[PDB]
Amino acid sequence: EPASTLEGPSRPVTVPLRHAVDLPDTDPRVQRRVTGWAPEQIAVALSAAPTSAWVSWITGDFQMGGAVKPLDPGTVGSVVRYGLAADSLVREATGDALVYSQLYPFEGLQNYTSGIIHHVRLQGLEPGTKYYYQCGDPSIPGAMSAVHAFRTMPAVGPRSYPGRIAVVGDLGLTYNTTSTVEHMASNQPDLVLLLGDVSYANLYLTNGTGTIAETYQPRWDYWGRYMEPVTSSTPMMVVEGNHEIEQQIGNKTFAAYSARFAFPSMESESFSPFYYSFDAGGIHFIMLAAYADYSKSGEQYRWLEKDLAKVDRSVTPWLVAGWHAPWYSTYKAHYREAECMRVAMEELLYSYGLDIVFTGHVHAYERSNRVFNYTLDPCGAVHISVGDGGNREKMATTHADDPGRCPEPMSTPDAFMGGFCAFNFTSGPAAGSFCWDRQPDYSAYRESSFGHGILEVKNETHALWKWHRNQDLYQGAVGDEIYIVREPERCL
Ligand SMILES: *[C@@H]1O[C@H](CO)[C@@H](O[C@@H]2O[C@H](CO)[C@@H](O[C@@H]3O[C@H](CO)[C@@H](O)[C@H](O)[C@@H]3O)[C@H](O)[C@H]2NC(C)=O)[C@H](O)[C@H]1NC(C)=O
Ligand SMILES: *[C@@H]1O[C@H](CO)[C@@H](O)[C@H](O)[C@H]1NC(C)=O
Ligand SMILES: *[C@@H]1O[C@H](CO)[C@@H](O)[C@H](O)[C@H]1NC(C)=O
Ligand SMILES: *[C@@H]1O[C@H](CO)[C@@H](O)[C@H](O)[C@H]1NC(C)=O
Ligand SMILES: *[C@@H]1O[C@H](CO)[C@@H](O)[C@H](O)[C@H]1NC(C)=O
Ligand SMILES: *[C@@H]1O[C@H](CO)[C@@H](O)[C@H](O)[C@H]1NC(C)=O
Ligand SMILES: *[C@@H]1O[C@H](CO)[C@@H](O)[C@H](O)[C@H]1NC(C)=O
Ligand SMILES: [Fe+3]
Repeated sequence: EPASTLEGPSRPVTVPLRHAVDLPDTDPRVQRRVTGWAPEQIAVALSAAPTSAWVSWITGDFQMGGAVKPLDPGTVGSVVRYGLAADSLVREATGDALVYSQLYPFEGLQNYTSGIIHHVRLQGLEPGTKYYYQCGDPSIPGAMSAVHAFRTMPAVGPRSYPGRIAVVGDLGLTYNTTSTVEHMASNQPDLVLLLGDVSYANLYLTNGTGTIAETYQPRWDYWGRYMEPVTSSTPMMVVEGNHEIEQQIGNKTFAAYSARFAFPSMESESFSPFYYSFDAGGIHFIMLAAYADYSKSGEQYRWLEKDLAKVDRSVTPWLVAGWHAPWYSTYKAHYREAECMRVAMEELLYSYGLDIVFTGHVHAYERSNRVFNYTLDPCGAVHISVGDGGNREKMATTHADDPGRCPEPMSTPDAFMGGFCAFNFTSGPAAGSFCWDRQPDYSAYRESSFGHGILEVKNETHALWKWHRNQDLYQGAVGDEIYIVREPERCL
């Protein structure tokens, strides 16, 4: 039987230390495998409730370089035919289409515009049920997809859970990414959470050379094409990271992220692609924005207060959050970088009994002991960071507590969001300092390996967490495993 959080924190563990190569545009998996207006990059996303889901896809090739001419999204329809059997696609839904462009008004830089992106919401679905579907435009010969299938989340209730939820972040599109995704797919998750930093298109110049701020947007299309075997069969929920900012003409940001994925923004009443909520069985998930105003006077905070007040913990016992930047990572990389977000939101989330937090951003794996306001606390959330999806940026290997590695405080805050909130500790072992001189006691486990996690919620009190390292391929391999046990009578 696996160990558990029920008997308190564990003594910290650091796994001793042991670039990825981006997939080339010659890889058949990233090339166009369809012609004309046939769908590609097909992806399923959850709605706010299990009884609805989104199907999205792109029709038409992108344009890169020269005098790009954005496509008219009204010229290709957005239709999904679906049903309970592969030969019985008797239900129909329609949606809307859009394009986005990536434009730079500087000599020598190249412009991009997308294929036509489609988003269709299916309503009136049975929970826990396999649906077969085709997408495309039935009025254009050859413009319908093959038949695909996905399974809706189980019905919302305290003993009803998806079997496995995969959690990844900072995938990029390297050969190590393919290892992460293959490991994940072999675990047959019912749901994928992607905690920001998707394609790493901004590691390229517009002319395709791999390193104002620039991107090579075709990496998004390569990513979407590579991921389609997963996303067309498995719902995937994405939240933005800093690599999605992709600032362009007129200060426009997040164009690719906001256009490409479906989010339950309207259904969960966030009306933002950057944060939203949804239920999957008895789990209420909140995806938060580390890169949209998170201050107590802002819209995201107001939405979050409203969202939390509606959660009934007898219906959804589990309250789980995801966002890009960790609050309790002990690596030097991005150490205390999101402190202002923690200071803004942590007390609100603690007051509502947040159970688990998943993040990315730090290119390594870390699991915290239960913690609130830098204090080990039996009612604090477990913070797990899985930004180790395999992108081409350097792995995080140095720890802030390593001798001589404590960063200068003023160098740590996120420059995009601004502010400084990371003051020296005033109590505990590290009182008077910015960092510890050994692994902090709120850090249970940290390892500089690529991998993915699987969450298996069992009932209203127990969830089994497993993290799998990419370099282990044998059956049943697991790097870190623990039962996360909640105590609602104690903490709520
Ligand atoms: C919610 O799910 C958890 C996890 O499945 C339940 O706890 C688990 O309950 C089973 C059955 O009582 C325990 O199995 C027993 O484990 C011992 C070894 O520890 C073994 O010798 C027995 O033959 C038997 O297999 C299991 O240990 C226990 N696991 C943990 C971490 O507590 C829990 O009871 C469920 N709660 C509700 C309200 O349903
Ligand atoms: C890219 O688009 C911007 C805005 O329309 C324009 O200023 C620029 O000239 C374009 N660059 C090229 C090579 O077409
Ligand atoms: C990334 O993949 C390469 C090639 O398979 C492998 O040699 C390397 O060890 C992987 N890197 C990590 C940190 O696992
Ligand atoms: C892309 O632009 C950079 C910076 O000017 C340049 O160094 C590089 O050689 C260019 N790559 C190509 C394929 O033109
Ligand atoms: C772009 O951002 C700067 C501030 O960073 C601002 O001065 C400027 O007015 C903005 N331009 C537009 C079109 O919003
Ligand atoms: C967190 O700890 C600091 C210093 O002890 C304290 O000033 C602050 O009020 C605490 N924040 C809470 C309880 O939300
Ligand atoms: C905070 O701690 C660092 C060492 O981590 C130290 O250099 C610095 O002087 C401290 N700042 C204050 C105001 O105490
Ligand atoms: Fe990041």
